[PDB]
Amino acid sequence: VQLQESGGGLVQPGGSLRLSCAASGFRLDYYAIGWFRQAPGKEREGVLCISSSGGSINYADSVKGRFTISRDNAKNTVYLQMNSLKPEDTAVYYCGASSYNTQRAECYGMDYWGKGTQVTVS
Amino acid sequence: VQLQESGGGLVQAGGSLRLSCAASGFTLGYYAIGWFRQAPGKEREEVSCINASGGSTFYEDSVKGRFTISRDNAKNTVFLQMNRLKPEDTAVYYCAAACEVVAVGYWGQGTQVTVSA
Amino acid sequence: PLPAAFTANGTHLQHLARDPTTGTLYVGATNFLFQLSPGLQLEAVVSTGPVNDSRDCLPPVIPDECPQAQPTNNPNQLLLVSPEALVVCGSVHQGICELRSLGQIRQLLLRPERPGDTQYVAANDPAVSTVGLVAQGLVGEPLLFVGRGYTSRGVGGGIPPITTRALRPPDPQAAFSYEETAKLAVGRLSEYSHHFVSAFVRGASAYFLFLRRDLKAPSRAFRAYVSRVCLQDQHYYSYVELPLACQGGRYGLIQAAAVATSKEVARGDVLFAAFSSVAPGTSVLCAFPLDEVDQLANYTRDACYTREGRAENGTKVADIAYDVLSDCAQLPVDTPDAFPCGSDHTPSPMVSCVPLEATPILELPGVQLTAVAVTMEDGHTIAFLGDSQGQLHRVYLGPGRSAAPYSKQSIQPGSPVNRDLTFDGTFEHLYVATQTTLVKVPVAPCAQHLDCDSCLAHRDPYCGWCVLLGRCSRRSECQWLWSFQPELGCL
Ligand SMILES: *[C@@H]1O[C@H](CO)[C@@H](O)[C@H](O)[C@H]1NC(C)=O
Ligand SMILES: *[C@@H]1O[C@H](CO)[C@@H](O)[C@H](O)[C@H]1NC(C)=O
Ligand SMILES: *[C@@H]1O[C@H](CO)[C@@H](O)[C@H](O)[C@H]1NC(C)=O
Ligand SMILES: *[C@H]1O[C@H](CO)[C@@H](O)[C@H](O)[C@H]1NC(C)=O
Ligand SMILES: [Cl-]
Repeated sequence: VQLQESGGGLVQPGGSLRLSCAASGFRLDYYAIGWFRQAPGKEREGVLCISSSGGSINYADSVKGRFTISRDNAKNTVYLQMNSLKPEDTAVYYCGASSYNTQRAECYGMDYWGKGTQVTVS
Repeated sequence: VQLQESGGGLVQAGGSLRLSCAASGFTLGYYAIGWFRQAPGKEREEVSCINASGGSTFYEDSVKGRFTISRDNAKNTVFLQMNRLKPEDTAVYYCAAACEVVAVGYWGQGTQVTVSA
Repeated sequence: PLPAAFTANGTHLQHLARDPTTGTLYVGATNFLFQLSPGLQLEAVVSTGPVNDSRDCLPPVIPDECPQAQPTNNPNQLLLVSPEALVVCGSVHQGICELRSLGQIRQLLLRPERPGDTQYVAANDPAVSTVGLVAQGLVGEPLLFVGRGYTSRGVGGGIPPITTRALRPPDPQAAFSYEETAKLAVGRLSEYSHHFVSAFVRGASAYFLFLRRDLKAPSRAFRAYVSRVCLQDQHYYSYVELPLACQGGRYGLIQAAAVATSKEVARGDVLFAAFSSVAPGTSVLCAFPLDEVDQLANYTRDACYTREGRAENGTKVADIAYDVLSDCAQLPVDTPDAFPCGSDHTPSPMVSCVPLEATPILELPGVQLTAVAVTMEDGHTIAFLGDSQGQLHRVYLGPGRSAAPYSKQSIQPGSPVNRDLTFDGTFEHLYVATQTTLVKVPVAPCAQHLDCDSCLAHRDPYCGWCVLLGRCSRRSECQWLWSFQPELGCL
């Protein structure tokens, strides 16, 4: 059972970036998926979250209007579209799956995580 | 510890070919032994299967009627007699001490079988 | 007409346990433990998570000692009813357990204050299965047998795959621990890669079904095994394994199993096993008489005790299991009689080289089975089979026909059916669970059919047309015209 993020990089403010999270060893169909980030020296925090059906989405305040999330249950993949990036967005971005209240977009507790991918904004 | 395949080669469509899965330096156990093939650009697939006593044999529908599997305890070898060959039977052929692809944890190098029309 | 279902807002359901005295249902879910009436009405709820934890930290988890801690969900790993308590083990905190009151799950009976590495019971990874059973000791004390798959991304030495643990020891803070030799000693846990499917008690022994890799044979293959150990054997001297296969070795990966359960015989003596080509196509159902299991296990013990694990023709039929440095022996012929569960002079961890083989009683093309339940209605044998797409197949097995899949329904699309298929006390309903849904299915949907022609158009071994009453009904409510093989006609 594995989640693998990919697509990180180094952009300058105003840039865009698209991360992916691919699952292996299980099906994401009945799981909620969230994206988290942890900057050096600070604690991890939720960024975005989607329910199993995709009909419910929740955002952190600092990213509303800029980041979007979408899921593809057949490719076992979830995407995080990051727009209008800012230096405050520099962190390692993690993807996780939850078997808890999956009809909602809570994403408090998590079942599985990925190893993450680094995103740097000049 | 490991089985070795041999007997492959090139023939004409309609000819025969007997394959060999032999135990080098040990006796065949009571496990069922299966034959497999992997055509180029295709996933590995099952072909045949035989238990320890030789009482049970299984053939996939693609080879049922043409192939015959047998186990010789005195020679510590399982043979696959391949009759009425077709160009679609061109593949690398493998044998293992199991009859399902997903149960095998180690594969050998196989034997190449080419069939011209 | 009316149904009954239970859901938790999409929260996954892991395990299900029924109290045979009261009919109360206990449900283990992610971050929850539920107590339900026989009609699936909520009686009580306990929260079991989330918790700040890491599979690298040890309980108690001091937040300042675990800097890699993250909010972790707690899927249930073990849920068993014992005579005087409910046994609950989660995936968090190294798989520690606790006892709670039956009928009052909010009352904690026992949770040791500082568990040691001898009390890490269940698998601490929600993707790895834990199985268990509860039994009695020689003076009636409650014991817990656990089968646990490989996880190691945790701490200490790998927990043994099979252990025997005390539920009421002298010191309550030592509960759930195992004595030093009351376990299966295995070397390369990562390589054998145990995946447990089922566990059950028969006679005076405990049995486990599991997959593991056969490292000594060629091809490094996953195989199906059944194990047996004496309930009172505290050193696992009596341990023995047998490989299981079906259809001449074409099927060797077991997915789920069950014995027949009914009002008549509570636990039958034939093990119905589902095979599929899935590892961690067509499915088959095969039958393994438990007498044949004990017969081969007894022959394996005699051969390794007295003839160096070799048969009269000189053929190797048994050996020492796993990587234990030991050997079969030439003990006196009467050693099995004098020591049926072994001694410190007998070869222990034993494995049979000869497999137990069965023939398929049923084939299901394009279906991947995941759960099995079997019962008997008036001498006829009926199996309820769940698959990986969320469907529930009903099949007539014996004595006749046999290849009789007579019904199929969808419980939840694309969601595997849970192995814990449980019948109510009167075997009138089957509790069926997928990932996020628990449903109370009727075994005999007879009254749905109104006329004789309708009752006979939809053939069902439970159902048949009564003429004394205008009902299509079960046999044991009436002269009765069977829907499956009717004895007459219609008017
Ligand atoms: C589902 O959510 C509702 C609304 O928050 C809540 O009342 C109910 O307890 C939840 N059910 C379960 C089983 O958690
Ligand atoms: C196996 O041996 C035990 C003790 O030696 C005996 O009680 C049991 O009946 C035997 N079972 C079979 C199937 O022979
Ligand atoms: C030798 O005896 C064993 C006894 O179980 C039997 O299984 C085997 O077929 C016999 N012959 C061989 C092939 O060694
Ligand atoms: C849990 O532990 C982590 C790591 O020590 C800490 O960062 C976090 O704030 C804690 N979360 C709680 C107590 O909710
Ligand atoms: Cl072994």
